[PDB]
Amino acid sequence: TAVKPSAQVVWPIVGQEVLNGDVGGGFQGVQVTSGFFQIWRSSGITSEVELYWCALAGLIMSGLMIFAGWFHYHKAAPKLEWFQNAESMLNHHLSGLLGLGCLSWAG
Amino acid sequence: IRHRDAIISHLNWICIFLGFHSFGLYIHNDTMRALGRTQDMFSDTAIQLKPVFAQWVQSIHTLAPGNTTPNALATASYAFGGDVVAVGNKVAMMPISLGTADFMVHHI
Amino acid sequence: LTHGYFLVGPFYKLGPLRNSDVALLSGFFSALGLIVILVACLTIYGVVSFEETEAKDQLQTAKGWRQFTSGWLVGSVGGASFAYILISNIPFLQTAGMSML
Amino acid sequence: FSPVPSPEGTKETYWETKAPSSDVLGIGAGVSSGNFAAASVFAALVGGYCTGQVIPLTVEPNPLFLAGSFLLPYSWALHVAAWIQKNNGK
Amino acid sequence: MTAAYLPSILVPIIGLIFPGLVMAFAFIYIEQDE
Amino acid sequence: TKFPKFSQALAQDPATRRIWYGLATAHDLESHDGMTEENLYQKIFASHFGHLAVIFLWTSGNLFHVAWQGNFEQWVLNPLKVKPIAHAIWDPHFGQPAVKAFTKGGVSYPVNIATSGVYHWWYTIGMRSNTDLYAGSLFLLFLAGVFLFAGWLHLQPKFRPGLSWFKNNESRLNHHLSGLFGFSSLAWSAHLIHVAIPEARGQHVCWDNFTKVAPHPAGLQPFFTGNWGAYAASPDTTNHIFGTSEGAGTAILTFLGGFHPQTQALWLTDIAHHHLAIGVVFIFAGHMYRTNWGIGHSLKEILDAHRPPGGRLGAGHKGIFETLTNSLHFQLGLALASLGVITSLVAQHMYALPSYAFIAKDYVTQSALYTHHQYIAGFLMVGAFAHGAIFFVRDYDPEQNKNNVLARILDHKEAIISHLSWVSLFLGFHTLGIYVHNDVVVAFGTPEKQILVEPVFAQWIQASSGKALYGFDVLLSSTNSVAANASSNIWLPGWLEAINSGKNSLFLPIGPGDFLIHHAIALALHTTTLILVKGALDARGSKLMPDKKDFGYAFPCDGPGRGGTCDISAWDAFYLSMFWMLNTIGWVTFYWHWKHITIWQGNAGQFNESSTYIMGWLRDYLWLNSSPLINGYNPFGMNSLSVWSWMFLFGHLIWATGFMFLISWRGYWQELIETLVWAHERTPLANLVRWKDKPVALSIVQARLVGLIHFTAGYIFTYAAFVIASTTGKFG
Amino acid sequence: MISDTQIFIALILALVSLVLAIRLGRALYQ
Amino acid sequence: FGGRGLGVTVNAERWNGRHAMFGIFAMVMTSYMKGHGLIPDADKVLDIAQWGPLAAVWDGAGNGISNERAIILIAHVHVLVVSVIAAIAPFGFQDTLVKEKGYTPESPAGLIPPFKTGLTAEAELINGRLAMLGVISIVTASLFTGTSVVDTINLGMGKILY
Ligand code: CLA
Ligand code: CLA
Ligand code: CLA
Ligand code: CLA
Ligand code: CLA
Ligand SMILES: CC1=CCCC(C)(C)[C@H]1/C=C/C(C)=C/C=C/C(C)=C/C=C/C=C(C)/C=C/C=C(C)/C=C/C1=C(C)CCCC1(C)C
Ligand SMILES: CC1=C(C/C=C(\C)CCC[C@H](C)CCC[C@H](C)CCCC(C)C)C(=O)c2ccccc2C1=O
Repeated sequence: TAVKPSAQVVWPIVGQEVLNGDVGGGFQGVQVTSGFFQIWRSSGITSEVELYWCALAGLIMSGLMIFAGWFHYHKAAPKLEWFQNAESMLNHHLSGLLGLGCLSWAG
Repeated sequence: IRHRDAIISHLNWICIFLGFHSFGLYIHNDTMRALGRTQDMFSDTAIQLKPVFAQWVQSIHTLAPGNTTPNALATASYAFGGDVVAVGNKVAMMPISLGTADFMVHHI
Repeated sequence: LTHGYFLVGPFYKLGPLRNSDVALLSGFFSALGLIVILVACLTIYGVVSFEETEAKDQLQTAKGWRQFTSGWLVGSVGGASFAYILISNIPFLQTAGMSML
Repeated sequence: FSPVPSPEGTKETYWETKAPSSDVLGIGAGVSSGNFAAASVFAALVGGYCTGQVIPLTVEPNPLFLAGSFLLPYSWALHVAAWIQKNNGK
Repeated sequence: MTAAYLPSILVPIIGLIFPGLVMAFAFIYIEQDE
Repeated sequence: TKFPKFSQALAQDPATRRIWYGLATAHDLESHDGMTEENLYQKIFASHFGHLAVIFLWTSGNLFHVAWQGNFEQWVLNPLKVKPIAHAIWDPHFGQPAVKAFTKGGVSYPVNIATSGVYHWWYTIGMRSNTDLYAGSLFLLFLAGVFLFAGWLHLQPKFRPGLSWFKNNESRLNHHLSGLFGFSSLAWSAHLIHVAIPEARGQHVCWDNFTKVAPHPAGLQPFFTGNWGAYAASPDTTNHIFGTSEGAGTAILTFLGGFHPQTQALWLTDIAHHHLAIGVVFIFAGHMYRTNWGIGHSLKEILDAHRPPGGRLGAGHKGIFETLTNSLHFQLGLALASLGVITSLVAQHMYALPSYAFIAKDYVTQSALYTHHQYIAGFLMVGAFAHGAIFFVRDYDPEQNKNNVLARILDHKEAIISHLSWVSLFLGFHTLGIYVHNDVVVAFGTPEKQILVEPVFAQWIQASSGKALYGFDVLLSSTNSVAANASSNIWLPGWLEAINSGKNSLFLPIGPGDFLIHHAIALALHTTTLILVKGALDARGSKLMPDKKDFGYAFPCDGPGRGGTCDISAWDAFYLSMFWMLNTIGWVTFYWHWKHITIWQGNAGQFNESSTYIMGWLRDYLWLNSSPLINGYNPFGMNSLSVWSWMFLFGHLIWATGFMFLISWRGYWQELIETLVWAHERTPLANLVRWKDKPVALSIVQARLVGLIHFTAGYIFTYAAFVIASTTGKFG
Repeated sequence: MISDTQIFIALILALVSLVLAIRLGRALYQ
Repeated sequence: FGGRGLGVTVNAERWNGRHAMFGIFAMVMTSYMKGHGLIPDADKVLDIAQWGPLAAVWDGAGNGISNERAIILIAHVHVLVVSVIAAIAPFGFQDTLVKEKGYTPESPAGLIPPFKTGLTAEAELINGRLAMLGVISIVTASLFTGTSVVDTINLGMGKILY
């Protein structure tokens, strides 16, 4: 209730370091309004080390998605009859994507 | 597609009716306030446009804990009514009352 | 008769002199002013829309439109006058039914 | 689109030669180039002298000096007329 | 103001009757075949 | 089916387009069916008499309403304290707070306070009572009737002039220079000498006594002796109280220079001697051209002879005389360009050298008059180029103009347009770049890194006229110069006092903010000129539409082929330049008004410091001065600035409504209107009523015009509300 | 001040101007 | 257009004449009526609090219409409403203000119509011309003499009224 969230620091170049205002907690930076701090506290992060592991998990997932897009266009591309499965896709996206996702988050 | 003229003509009429009877209330109020006639305005003090349906729905949601949601302890949101929630001497949430201004901007 | 009767009410309840004791007088006269303007609109429509022919029993003829305009003005002032009489005498109509509470 | 009137005595004054025809001088079409050149020098000196005598202008000036000072711009038109007549062989 | 009754006579006529009359007669004139 | 009686193509249109197009084309008599040149010139002559009568009726009406309802007699006693009344208010929509709030002026009725300056003008020229204002209003009513009758008379068969009369340029020029310009300037000198100056000195002179009251004690005998300087002796003292006999002199023709010290206006004897000298010079000018007695010049001969022998102008001005006399659009373009320059001179010279007594102390009037005449100037300047484009499309004949100045303009039009494009970009890139530079640098807390250019060239011109503020010591500022010594006897003592007091608007002090805004004005002038010039020179043809002259001045487009041809007509370049004219007059009047209100507080440093970046213009001019205007009514009451507060919002509304016509186009609206036509035909009790004209969407050109009118009207109404209410509310 | 009779003189001359304005407008209209 | 019996026609002559005769009667009646003070509270100034801004006049004292003007105005509003209803919905036998346009115009009377002492069109037209002439005469007489129109009518009729 006293420190203002700030996760962006500017370089000193043309006098622009005036944007590193006094947000509190012995820190100077641009005040951020995306609500990430409150998300992290609700997650129970409590330290910067766990934020480094989350950043690495995002980087690993990003590499896996760009690999999968390459693989599924250039190596293993599904035929049209695979995409034209609306019942199967809905079964997996309701049960699997949403239900397991909610269940794992609840855990 | 075979009755799109009936659809677009009825929608067009609704948009004309609703622009006249929403934004024209604002134009009526600007003119009356400019003319010194504050008793001829659509306001709480003068002629009242009361959002009775929304106020009634707020009443229902404030009465719901223990009544129509019996195992609830508090309301879903304090915006509907109830206490003022204060954290670090700042208001978290408190009831958002609806008046003539709320009726007008909802029809806008 | 129909249109003149309902015209009196909005002018009387919501007009500028509504909180005065001349509210019904002002409302009737406002209804009268609207009636006269609308009769002018009906007459000019008849002048520019219909050629002169002997047929007079249809609405969309020159004489039939002039008859309809004559009847509409008489009935409209009559219905406004009737509404004036009813509101003048009955305290229920002067309020919105609020006399009962 | 309709005939455009010009006053009687309007003549052709368009020239593509070295000098315009002497008709461009109006009433001065018959004056010689020596007479324009000498009048131009005379008018320039008298106009400059009269102008110089009244450069500090006062509430009461000599009126003749004022009128004589108008000879300086008139001398410019006179030496232009002298060049026109000398190049027309007059 | 001298002749103070004049605004209360002329302003309703000029502002309401004069446009109502020119609108009515202009409407008739612009919509006649002959 | 008969309203556009001048157009058979419009009178057979079955849509609502016939009414719109018939009204918008009514005054374009050249395009009307069966128009000859004889009948065209005679209708123009009569409708010029009708316009003149309209102007005299407007002036008589302003005089009448001030005589009847104003406080001219109270204002004349105490002109700096009383607020002039324009006319009374009778509005049955008013409440009693509004009736009470507008009851200013020392009278018992609601009133508008006049911003036109007519009180100061009528006071300075002699008017003192309500009864001579009323006498003047009856005279103008009579003159209006006389010119209405003259217009009707010159349409009668024996009194209809021939085309040979209408094209007698020589006679018209002689009479308009020596009589309309020169003699009326001489007669206005007579009015000032005989009436205005005696009544500035306490002595009433009217029609009842003016033949027995001499303007000068000596009296028309020094004139007939050459002792003309006897009329300049004993001018008004610096202790003169205007309107009274105290401190008054006897001179009638002086050249003192500077301002009357109490009225802060130019001396009336300087104004009388100005009009005497202007009258004599213009009467001399009006003997140049030959009419009937063999002396003078032929205009055709002068144009034909001015071909430089080096050949750089081609055939020169040969054939120009025929084109100008035949073309009325060429005449309109010259008249409008000329008139536009004068009304800009009127705006610039009347705020710096005011002529009316007690004016310049009224800030609202000074602001309103400057803004009014600059907007009139911008409209006149756009119209001159528009009618030059109409000239090229409609009246220009390339075979009568072989190798003229006109044809050679069309031969290097690409060079002119490309150079105008360069100068506009060169000004725009760097003026916007310096402004944005200053903005970022001030925003980062470092205003000492701003690029602040001193306007030394204009400061040097000010010093050349005697301004002793920048230490330049040149010409009049230099005490021992040929320039200063030549005028030491006459204008120099008074003028130096006027220009070196910091209490007027003669040669206002300038700095870096004035440099930056002058460069922005230059960019706006070049860009507005580029669109108007490009419109005139590409009017006849281009590469997209090489046969553009066969289609006219105003056509929608040439269709979606060749890549798309929206806004390709010369009319569309008028349309596009109207936004740039509005932008230009906006930058000019914003500059004038901010510099003047900051000087009027005594806080010129607020303009000096905030004008060099754009946030200074946003917060210290628009936002700071908005507050008295937007509080004209509020939930706590209202005052007499409520009407401007309403007009302000009114202006914001119309402007935004213009966007609807400019952004959304015809095809959408025609499909909506077809669904409404279906709904009317199918709805019972309503299909008894039928249209005579088929409802259609507005045309492409008409919608451009409707959006332009709404945009322009919103621009004018918003700025007028701001400039009047902010100056009134602040009083400074 | 202005009397009402003077206002009535102004209204008479403005009426004469209205009649001449109609006659000029009809001549222009043909 | 003007072929409906409007303009300088004998129909317009007759209609204006009838109105002028009623107007002479109305001017005589209001002069007699306010001479004896039978218009109630004639000097009492109407209040904007009851009637709104239409009652305001801006004469320096009182700033409102008097009751006498209002009462006379309402009397003429009565006959205007009758007038409009008779113009748009006339009687079966009544002469109409607006003609069919296919009608044949009445023959213009001339210098003086034939003298018919009955309830005739000649008597109506003679008296109508005379009353219109009376309207103009009374107006100009009142304007030059300086007196009010009511006092002018009383003096012209010889102070019978008051
Ligand atoms: C349980 C099965 C399952 C799951 C989880 C998904 C999940 C998804 N599918 Mg679907 N899909 C399925 C089966 C499944 N699919 C089947 C059977 C078919 C054939 C009919 C399809 C056909 C299909 C198409 C055609 C498309 C998708 C798309 C998508 C993605 C939607 C965008 C989004 O919200 O991603 C963001 C949300 C996330 C949660 C990101 C998660 C990334 C991984 C892949 C989730 C699963 C990881 C793994 C199971 C978890 C291990 C947990 C462990 C640590 C304990 C999402 C990753 C769309 C897409 O974006 O393609 C890439 C798309 O276009 N799917
Ligand atoms: C301030 C700007 C403005 C305004 C007033 C409008 C107004 C309107 N637009 Mg437009 N529009 C705008 C900007 C604006 N637009 C812009 C910038 C775009 C660009 C993309 C468009 C694009 C657009 C489209 C594409 C559509 C509209 C539609 C509409 C209409 C909505 C229906 C309605 O409210 O009727 C009621 C009218 C109003 C609220 C206007 C104000 C009237 C108030 C009440 C005062 C009335 C005063 C009264 C008439 C005075 C009478 C006396 C006087 C004559 C003397 C209405 C005509 C839609 C339409 O036509 O559907 C119906 C539609 O499809 N507009
Ligand atoms: C241009 C000048 C003008 C004038 C003088 C008036 C005058 C008036 N208006 Mg306003 N009005 C105008 C323009 C004008 N209007 C415009 C342009 C608009 C659109 C924005 C409005 C919209 C408007 C509204 C919405 C209202 C008024 C009202 C009023 C009345 C004032 C309130 C009062 O005291 O009630 C006393 C009023 C009466 C007792 C009724 C008067 C009825 C008249 C006298 C009958 C006349 C017959 C008719 C005109 C026949 C004419 C035919 C044709 C030739 C014109 C008053 C009659 C109010 C009103 O109607 O009051 C009821 C009201 O509610 N006005
Ligand atoms: C703020 C509004 C605005 C601005 C800046 C401009 C700017 C311009 N107009 Mg336009 N115009 C506008 C509104 C505006 N107009 C409107 C409302 C109209 C009415 C329809 C017009 C109508 C109009 C016409 C008809 C004409 C112009 C012309 C011009 C040019 C004149 C000034 C000049 O030559 O150099 C000024 C140059 C600039 C202001 C460019 C700015 C520099 C930029 C921003 C560089 C930044 C690069 C940046 C890194 C990019 C970031 C991208 C990001 C994705 C990374 C210029 C391009 C004329 C023209 O083209 O002349 C050649 C012309 O003929 N304009
Ligand atoms: C086309 C460009 C252009 C235009 C339209 C104007 C227009 C104007 N200037 Mg600006 N000015 C310009 C360029 C321009 N200037 C440049 C490049 C400089 C040098 C920084 C200045 C410096 C300047 C000063 C100091 C003042 C003005 C002022 C003014 C106004 C009065 C007229 C005047 O003094 O002309 C000035 C005209 C020129 C300087 C001619 C420029 C023409 C060339 C083609 C421009 C390019 C030159 C080039 C880039 C330099 C060569 C290289 C060099 C560095 C070695 C007017 C608004 C005065 C004013 O009233 O301010 C309020 C004033 O006091 N100007
Ligand atoms: C734009 C326009 C269109 C077409 C082209 C155009 C013509 C060139 C142009 C011009 C337009 C122009 C110039 C339009 C000009 C319009 C004008 C001047 C209108 C004036 C109207 C005055 C009236 C109605 C006053 C009437 C007074 C009365 C009846 C008082 C009477 C009386 C009182 C009470 C007292 C005295 C006695 C009586 C007599 C009884
Ligand atoms: C709103 C809109 C319409 C619809 C607008 C219509 C149909 C105008 C109808 C408005 C009413 C019917 C009349 C307007 C009345 C005005 C208040 C002025 C009347 C005339 C005075 C000048 C006397 C178009 O047709 C259109 C066409 C092309 C580009 C943009 C647009 C566009 O934006």
